[PDB]
Amino acid sequence: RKERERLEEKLEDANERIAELVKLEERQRIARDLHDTLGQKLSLIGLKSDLARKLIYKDPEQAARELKSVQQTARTSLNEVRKIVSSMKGIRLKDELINIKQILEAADIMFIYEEEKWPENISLLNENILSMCLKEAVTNVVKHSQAKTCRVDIQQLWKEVVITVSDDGTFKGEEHGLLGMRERLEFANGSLHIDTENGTKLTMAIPNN
Amino acid sequence: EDANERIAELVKLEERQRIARDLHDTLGQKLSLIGLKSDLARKLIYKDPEQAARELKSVQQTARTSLNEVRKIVSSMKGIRLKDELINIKQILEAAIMFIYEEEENISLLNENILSMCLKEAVTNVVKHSQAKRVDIQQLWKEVVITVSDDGTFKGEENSFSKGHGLLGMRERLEFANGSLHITENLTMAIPNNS
Ligand SMILES: Nc1ncnc2c1ncn2[C@@H]1O[C@H](COP(=O)(O)OP(=O)(O)CP(=O)(O)O)[C@@H](O)[C@H]1O
Ligand SMILES: Nc1ncnc2c1ncn2[C@@H]1O[C@H](COP(=O)(O)OP(=O)(O)CP(=O)(O)O)[C@@H](O)[C@H]1O
Ligand SMILES: [Mg+2]
Ligand SMILES: [Mg+2]
Repeated sequence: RKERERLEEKLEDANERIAELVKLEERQRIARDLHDTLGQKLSLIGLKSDLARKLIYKDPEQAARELKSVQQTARTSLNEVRKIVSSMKGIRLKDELINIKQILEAADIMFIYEEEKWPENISLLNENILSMCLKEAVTNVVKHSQAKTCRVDIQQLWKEVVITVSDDGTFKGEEHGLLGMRERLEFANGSLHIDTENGTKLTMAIPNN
Repeated sequence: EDANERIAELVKLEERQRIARDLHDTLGQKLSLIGLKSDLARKLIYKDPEQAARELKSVQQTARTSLNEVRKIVSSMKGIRLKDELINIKQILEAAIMFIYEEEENISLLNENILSMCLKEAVTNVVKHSQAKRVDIQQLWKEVVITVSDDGTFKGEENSFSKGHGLLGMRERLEFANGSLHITENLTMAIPNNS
């Protein structure tokens, strides 16, 4: 009634705690990978730059040689990092749009999309969740529907980004990606609804603004 | 089970995106700076050596600090030293012997390092002497117990050697840590968890 509160909050608290443990586990895993790559390179840079400083007067040529070495190892280390950052990032929704056009065309399914109410600003996290859901919704159309047409709408409506994926095929079986998407969306305080009357239509919403 | 699995995967992902931004900014920037300054510094070796030296002291500082955090996160991590020794002994046994191990978390860095040293020596002895063709690491009550068994033949004489040898070395080091070493029919080493 009003204890429903005390409870929802103990729930909030435990979720947060579980949260920081998983979070930390990941942070450490990454810290080990970084030490394992960049570690020796950074130490080397330090050493050589120190040695080089020592040789400025004594052996200018040897110092320049050393600084060339420093330059190379800093360059390549910077690469390791660019790669990692890119890898750790996600898929932009505009890029996923292009992937699904290619996939639907390759499957001989008509793709209907017109940009309307494109989100003004969405968090990179929520954008990446939506990209993942959009990919799966279309994988399902291709694998199961036997559709000839697929309609995708991506709109900012009220305080949500709403994606609808509809097809004119037939829904297969009775009550995996559907639970996967719903769980991912619900974790983001979003929702997933499915209508299987005239083919299959997925409505996925996630908060924004 | 997945219910909790896949949610935790979502938290990791988020975390992963966050670290990604942080890296980009801090470390990516520090490496670019290092490159720049080291290049400028090279340019000044002859024309302005004093400047070149200052630049180089700076590069030194930014390289040293560059992984501080990472270094810290890994510095306070328990399980690693022994987890790395596990990898070394797999390599050594393969280069020599079938290795049988199945994962079975909390100790002290000191006691972990003592165990790594003993594990290395136990396996060096297997490789050098046994002519063998199994390692257990378990947290039992308030001890960490490591067993290293082999299917070769024991080569030791009536006496259990002395100074300059690993068996006495391991026993002495373990016993000083309030641990134990027992041993040849067909090594059990224990150390207290926190002390
Ligand atoms: N667009 C669509 N059209 C027709 N049937 C669909 C559909 N999307 C899903 N289905 C039906 O719902 C079922 C469950 O879908 P879901 O995505 O969860 O698993 P799946 O069969 O695609 C394997 P996975 O998702 O692990 O790749 C499918 O097996 C299919 O019968
Ligand atoms: N796993 C094993 N299998 C067979 N014999 C072993 C063995 N471990 C030890 N031994 C025997 O016990 C003896 C004493 O071992 P110990 O480790 O103390 O010295 P060592 O011969 O390895 C030189 P050091 O230990 O200084 O490197 C060995 O010389 C060998 O005969
Ligand atoms: Mg599916
Ligand atoms: Mg020995």
